[PDB]
Amino acid sequence: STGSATTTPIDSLDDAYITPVQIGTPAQTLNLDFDTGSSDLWVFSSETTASEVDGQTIYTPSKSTTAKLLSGATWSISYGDGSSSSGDVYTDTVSVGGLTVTGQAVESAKKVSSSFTEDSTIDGLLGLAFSTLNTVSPTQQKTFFDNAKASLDSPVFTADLGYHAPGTYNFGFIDTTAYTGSITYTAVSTKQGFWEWTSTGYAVGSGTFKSTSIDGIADTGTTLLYLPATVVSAYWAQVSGAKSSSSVGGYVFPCSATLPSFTFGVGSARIVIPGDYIDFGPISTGSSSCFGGIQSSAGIGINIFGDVALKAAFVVFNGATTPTLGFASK
Repeated sequence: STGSATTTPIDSLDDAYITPVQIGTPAQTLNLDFDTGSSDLWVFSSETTASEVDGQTIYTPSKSTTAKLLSGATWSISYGDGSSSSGDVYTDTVSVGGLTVTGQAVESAKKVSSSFTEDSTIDGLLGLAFSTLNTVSPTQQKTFFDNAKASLDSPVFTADLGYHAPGTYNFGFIDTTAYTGSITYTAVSTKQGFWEWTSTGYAVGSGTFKSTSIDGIADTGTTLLYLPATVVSAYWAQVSGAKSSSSVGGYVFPCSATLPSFTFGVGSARIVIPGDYIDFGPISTGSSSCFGGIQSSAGIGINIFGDVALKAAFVVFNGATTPTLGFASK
């Protein structure tokens, strides 16, 4: 089997992407944030504190003939940005782009933090990291991908995120029309539960390539590119007037600037992020100070190849017995 679904930016900055997901019988379609940096499929639901719902579409298990309470199971998660959610668990039928899993753990939110409430476009998350990070207790549950894997033509999914445009998540096949040149594959460590890999270096604009190992995770659920302070300083030094602002919470630059591209290494291959991808616009409405899309990972504890980086590439998440990551230009 295979699946194929379109993923759409939630706003004009590509802050996140939503993908329609069918849950239950008859189908209830929710727009979920596919997140390769976590491993819980959770939804706004009929159980969510009413004051914490503001425009989201909710899953109502009582209206699904295939929903079953997973008796005793609870979940609670906190994300890198400080947001959180928690609740109880149902199993139900879940389909993504024509690909169906029966008995998928659907984690029903009783509580969500402000950040989730305030984002009316995101109805929940669909985690695609390794199932070892799943927070369901006392019986840990599998991701959608893990459940689907054995039925897939190939044990892979691909992320093809658009810049200010829709893209595609495919399951079970590699669309050879979706990228240019060849795909370069690189080793993955699953030791922390993430799609963790090592970039071979970077360049800033038309500058010479710096060979240096940068360990990081491929994370579709993170907006920006977070790299070591040395790298990020070298990038922003090439932008007149750019500075790290503690008041704003990272690097800002004059909105009148033209940003240089940023290149990262995948083995001997190179992925180029156009400068425009690194512009996240005024810090506040009407400001001439703009927020940068490359930020320091210092104090996160890990480097994160988020959407800014991933949307410049066609990315293969290979879940074979020995997982790997593939990157192609497009």
